Amino acid sequence: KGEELFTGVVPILVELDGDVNGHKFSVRGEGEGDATNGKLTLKFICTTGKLPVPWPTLVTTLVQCFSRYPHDFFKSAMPEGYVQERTISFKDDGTYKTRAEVKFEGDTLVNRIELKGIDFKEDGNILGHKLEYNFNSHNVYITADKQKNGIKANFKIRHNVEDGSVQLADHFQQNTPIGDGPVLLPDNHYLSTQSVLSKDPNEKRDHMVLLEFVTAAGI
Ligand SMILES: [Cl-]
Ligand SMILES: [Cl-]
Ligand SMILES: [Cl-]
Ligand code: NA
Repeated sequence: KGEELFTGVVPILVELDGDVNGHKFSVRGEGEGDATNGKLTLKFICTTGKLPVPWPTLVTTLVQCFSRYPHDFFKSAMPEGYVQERTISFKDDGTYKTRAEVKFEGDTLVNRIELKGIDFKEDGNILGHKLEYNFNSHNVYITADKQKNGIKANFKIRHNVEDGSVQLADHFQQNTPIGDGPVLLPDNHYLSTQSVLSKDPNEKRDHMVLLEFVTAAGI
């Protein structure tokens, strides 16, 4: 039933409230997703001024229901949706804790996020804005989390640093349905995401334009 909500192009709205080392900020994003081709197109702005962290560190936080149709937990949870929570551990640096609700509100798929970052170095790669404006593709293994009627995933993200090094970000993820309704649990499978970051030449606010392709593969 939920998968039928994704037969065409679906409008997306994203809202994030963040606090990293006491630096508070908010983000709004808008665009669309197409599960037929696994394509996401979104623009995000910081609505509070300068973004105090690099845009690439927010990519994974800022809708896996759009993975290209190859049983899908993320789609079957809709329209009631799912909670997505992560801890992201930046090597030699701080950690993010995120909680989000992803659900339909009318025709729009809405991702509403709270993010708290702690224990960051003010001069490190994150708060010091030392990361390149790109995002390395990753193949993520999605597994059933039977004890919570949802899924889990653990994976590394490597952010390119402006000195040629990499900043590792260990991701720990758990998703659980919001509704009491039935949901499909997937076979363990991989999602390949490949991302292109760009700028809107007419946007004066701190912002990110994002194009992503998400494809699924079995075992
Ligand atoms: Cl604004
Ligand atoms: Cl800043
Ligand atoms: Cl950035
Ligand atoms: Na700032």
